[PDB]
Amino acid sequence: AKPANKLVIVTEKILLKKIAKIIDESGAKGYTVMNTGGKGANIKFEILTETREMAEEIADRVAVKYFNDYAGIIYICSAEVLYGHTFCGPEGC
Amino acid sequence: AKPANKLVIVTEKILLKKIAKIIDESGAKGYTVMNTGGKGANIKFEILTETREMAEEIADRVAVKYFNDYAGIIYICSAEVLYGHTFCGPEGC
Amino acid sequence: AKPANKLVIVTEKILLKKIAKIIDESGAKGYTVMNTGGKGANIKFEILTETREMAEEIADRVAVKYFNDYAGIIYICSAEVLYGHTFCGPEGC
Amino acid sequence: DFLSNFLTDFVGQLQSPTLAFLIGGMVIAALGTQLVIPEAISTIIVFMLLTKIGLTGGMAIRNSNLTEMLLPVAFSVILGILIVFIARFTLAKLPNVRTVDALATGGLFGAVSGSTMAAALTTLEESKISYEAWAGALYPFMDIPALVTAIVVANIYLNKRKRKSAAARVKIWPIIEESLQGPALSAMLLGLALGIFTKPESVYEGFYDPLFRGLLSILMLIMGMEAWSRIGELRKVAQWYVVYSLIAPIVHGFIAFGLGMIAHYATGFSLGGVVVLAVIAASSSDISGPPTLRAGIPSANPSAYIGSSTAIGTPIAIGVCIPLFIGLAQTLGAG
Amino acid sequence: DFLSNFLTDFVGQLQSPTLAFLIGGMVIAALGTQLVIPEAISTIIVFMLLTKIGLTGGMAIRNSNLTEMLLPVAFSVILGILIVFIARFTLAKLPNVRTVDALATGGLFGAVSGSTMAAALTTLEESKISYEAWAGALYPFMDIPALVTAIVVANIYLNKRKRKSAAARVKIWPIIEESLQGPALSAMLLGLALGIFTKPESVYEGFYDPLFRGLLSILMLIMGMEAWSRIGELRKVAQWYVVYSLIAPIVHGFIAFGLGMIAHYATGFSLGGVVVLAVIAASSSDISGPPTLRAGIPSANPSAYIGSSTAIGTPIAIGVCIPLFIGLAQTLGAG
Amino acid sequence: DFLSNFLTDFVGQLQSPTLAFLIGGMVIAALGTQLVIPEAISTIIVFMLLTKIGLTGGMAIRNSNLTEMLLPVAFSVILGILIVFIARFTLAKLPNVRTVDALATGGLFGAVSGSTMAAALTTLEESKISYEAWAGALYPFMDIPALVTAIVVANIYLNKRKRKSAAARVKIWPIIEESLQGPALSAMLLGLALGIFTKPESVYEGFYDPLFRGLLSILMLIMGMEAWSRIGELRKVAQWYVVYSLIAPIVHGFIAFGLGMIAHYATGFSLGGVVVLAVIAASSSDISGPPTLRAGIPSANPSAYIGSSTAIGTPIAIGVCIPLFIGLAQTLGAG
Ligand code: NA
Ligand code: NA
Ligand code: NA
Repeated sequence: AKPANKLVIVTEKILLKKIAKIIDESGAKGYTVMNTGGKGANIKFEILTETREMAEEIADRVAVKYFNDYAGIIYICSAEVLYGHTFCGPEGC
Repeated sequence: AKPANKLVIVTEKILLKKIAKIIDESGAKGYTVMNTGGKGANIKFEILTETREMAEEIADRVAVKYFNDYAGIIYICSAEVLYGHTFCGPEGC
Repeated sequence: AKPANKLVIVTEKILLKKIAKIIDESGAKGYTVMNTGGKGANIKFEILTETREMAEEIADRVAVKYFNDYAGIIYICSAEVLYGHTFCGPEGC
Repeated sequence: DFLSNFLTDFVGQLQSPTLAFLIGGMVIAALGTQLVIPEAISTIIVFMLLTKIGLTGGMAIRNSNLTEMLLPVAFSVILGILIVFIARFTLAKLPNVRTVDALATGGLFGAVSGSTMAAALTTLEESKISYEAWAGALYPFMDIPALVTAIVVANIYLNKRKRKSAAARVKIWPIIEESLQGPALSAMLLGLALGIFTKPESVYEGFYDPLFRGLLSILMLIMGMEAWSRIGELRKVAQWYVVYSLIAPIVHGFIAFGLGMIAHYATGFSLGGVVVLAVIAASSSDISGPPTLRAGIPSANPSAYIGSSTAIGTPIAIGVCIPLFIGLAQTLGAG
Repeated sequence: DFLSNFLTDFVGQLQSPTLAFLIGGMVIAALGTQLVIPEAISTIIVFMLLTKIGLTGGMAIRNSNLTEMLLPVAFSVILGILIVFIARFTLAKLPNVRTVDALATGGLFGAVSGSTMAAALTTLEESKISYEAWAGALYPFMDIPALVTAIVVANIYLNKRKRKSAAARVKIWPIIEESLQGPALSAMLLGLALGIFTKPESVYEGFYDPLFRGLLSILMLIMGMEAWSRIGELRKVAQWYVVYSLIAPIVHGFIAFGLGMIAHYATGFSLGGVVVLAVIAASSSDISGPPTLRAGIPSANPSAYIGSSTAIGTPIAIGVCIPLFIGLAQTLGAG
Repeated sequence: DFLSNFLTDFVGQLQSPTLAFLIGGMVIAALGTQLVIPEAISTIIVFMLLTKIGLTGGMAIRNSNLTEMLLPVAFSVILGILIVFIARFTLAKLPNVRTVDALATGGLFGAVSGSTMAAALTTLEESKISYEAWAGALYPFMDIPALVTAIVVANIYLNKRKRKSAAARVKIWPIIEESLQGPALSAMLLGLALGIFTKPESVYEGFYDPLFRGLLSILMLIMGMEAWSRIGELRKVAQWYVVYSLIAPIVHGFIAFGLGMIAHYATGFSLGGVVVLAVIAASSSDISGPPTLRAGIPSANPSAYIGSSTAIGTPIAIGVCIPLFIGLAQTLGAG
């Protein structure tokens, strides 16, 4: 029952593949994209990271490359993983 | 890398615009609506608030006006914002 | 304003009804299913539990019965319920 | 009506695609198919069915006296208001039937179902019987008073349980304007406006008319499926609701046919035209009403009125009322 | 079959909309279009294609001997069970081919593809060749044994790797009843029941029949697109799967045509009718099977069977098997 | 053009389903219907409209000289590049109009709208005027230079505000290959390739052609609804954009008609054929462009170009340009 970071990136629909590829390269395990919408239509990534340096590094890349002209907010929760083979103990945990 | 509240309102489809307008008035920055469903079809707001008094005040209004005859659960997480212009430092952060 | 666990089960589309029935039996209040997708198409349960023993017991059942051949990650957040009749004070709270 | 008719018409119409598709989706649902007509496909079927119904509504209005339509429109309204009051003096007053529940169930039974109306128009065509082509445009003159009356007689009973509980304001315009903006009724309102002012004959005979009965069979499948799902909703409320859901649509229709029949005499209104009024009357809102009533009568329990209107209201106005009120107009044809 | 035929038929049928739309979606997908036929549009195309196929299935059953259909139904079943066993003694037994993988890949190749069947029926019509109009209703008598046999011979091989690993129960009814509730097969079951008992001639000739080939061209585009996506799935499993996916549908068809051809002799079954059996046989489940096999054989790797059936099984039974088994029945026509 | 024509044609064409459905969805949207044509239904309408337009494009290319098409293709390109430059020397240079904003608004006005083109083709048919059946296939030769030129003259103005701000590289192939993969343009590219090489006459005359005007009326409703939503976007940017959105499509068309009219003389290009070029020119990207410009010109404000192109660009090329350039070609018909 190990701990991890829930990095959330809720941003513009266009970026989907461009952010999906930034995550794929970070060394992140996997991610979950949702369709969403809102004011302040949208997209939402949920990325679980082992290190916090990774959740930041991902949030740093998406905000260096895309966030001066596309909208979107990156917030981090702090969750706690009970199961998942590619993450908690490969078995049990 | 400032902290904030993740106020979640998962309630009935009908209310969408009536709750979307209660949030818009609170002084909340923005929000994110999802389509969801469940038992105990649905809707889910995710609202990030600077103060906790605001996340409560929003949760107070939606529960004074709509929650005696429409279903729905308002829970608060406690996240930590890394980026977003209209919220964390307008730049960097 | 009582505290609770946000148990998240993001797993394969097939399982929807088989996991929806494991949750229904646990003694869980309700749940919220989303449609999602991702790499590492998908599904996501959000279950709010009074005890942590329940959020685990649910996560234990879904991982004993389905997680050796279907994919999916169960992580727990730790939220804080402000309203909901079948959960916080039946009134106010 | 003739028994020799309502039986003929029934076993006949029960073999037509329209009804065959209703009870059809009722039994694949009862066998638990994992079949689902997508939500996107059932809203465009409604759009087609209702622009089509509205395009001829509007195209035959640009000849008609607007005197011929006078009496059927006022009866179209008076039924919608009355039906709500009947649910108020004959179901709300029974045990374990909260009045605010029955008033919403009366506002769905006063409100119209297009898919039942649509099922009744392609029956009259199919059975070589004719009706005013603006008869479709009666539908909104009932759908809106009934919904309004339910909302306004509801938020009165509760203002009377307020003023009584102490001794010991309803905005109508916004709800009949919200009702007018609903997708279904707007689909009609657009088809109507198109065929009065523009000339949409081209696209009607090549698109909206060819597909009307084909998309209706799907919608009729849909509506007999969603009719079976809502059946569990009836066990949760009283069991007086099941008696109302059965006999109210046969009563609401006769009161309309009787009124209707004041114009095979007064203004010439057709025997087909009063079958359309009787079937509009009997139908039970299904899609449009339940949101408009969730909103104006929120203390109402949606098992009581959504389970009454959709599980039994619709399968009876399609299965039993169409072949019964086609059969009554048909007996009025002696020799 | 005649080489002078299978070549003619092939370059001919490769220019028909049905096949032209399969390889068509195969190359826009190969050029990476961002094109997507919505999920809602492809489930209603399946519904149309399969209610249509079922409406005539059911409409011509209400004349037929139910003796004429006896032999093709029993061959329809025996192929579905056999094909699974062939995948068991001829692919499961090769290296780097987990048996529980091949048994699922055999249960998809035993199971039917409606869109391949549908592509084969509108070819036989298009090529002025005739077939029993209940030939469509053979489809479920194969789709279900094959799926079942795969599930039951799988959960036996694993009960034999249990009892062996120690020395050193499968509920069939629920899976053939789950199979019967699938959307596609239910769409058929409804169209069949409609045309036996009700009289859906009206809506068939005005809706379900006019759109059959037009919605099939889309579905054939879809199925050649989703055929290219699954190609990456084949590199991840063995490379024996690619040899099976190619030659199994030409073998499975002949065994059917041979059996089929036991009734241009025994009960009169048409040359068109055995082309439908041969093409039903060769087809590879695609949509219906992979969920039913994800569930009953979960240790099976969906790259092995979903990549075999959808990436190569379908493009071959449409591209190569239809013009080959139309051409064989056609050579049986000397003089 | 003749005033006695452009008036006749206008009040006439304003009563046709195509335009009647544009201003139709403009007013139900203006009355705030809760009506919504599902996203899934509007992408399949685009697919139908554009495979249909492409199937005949491709079917009449397999006769044509590929000399007749030479001059209209090169004018088809030169307008797309020019229009962007016109937005650069005549709107970008005005106050409160960021150049990178106008260059994107020029790349949408250079880019094509299929639904406006489609609305113009079913007008020419409807008005018994004829055009090259490959005239549709001019559309991609403008849609892509215009988008590219906007992206490349944008990422130059910003490389000039870089090299100036210091004193005190754009990959083109990927964007014209991304443009080629868009759903709409791919739908065309597939219909075109089908009718050159395969023989899709069967499914065209039985499906893609019958539904073209019927699905276009919906798309025309959609496009006059989404034309009203974007109107709030115009208040947020300058008010020079409203003057451009109005007069640019009447200017862009004449420059095309003038060029077009170099081949009622040079290579025989029809009067119908130059109406198609003029209307292709005037149209404003709407769906395809705004993503391609969000991506290559990201500092561009989507209120400036998405609000200009969709709120006023489209309702004017349908409402005013089609009946004006049909009327000009029509006056060139003296005696
Ligand atoms: Na009614
Ligand atoms: Na098969
Ligand atoms: Na243009």
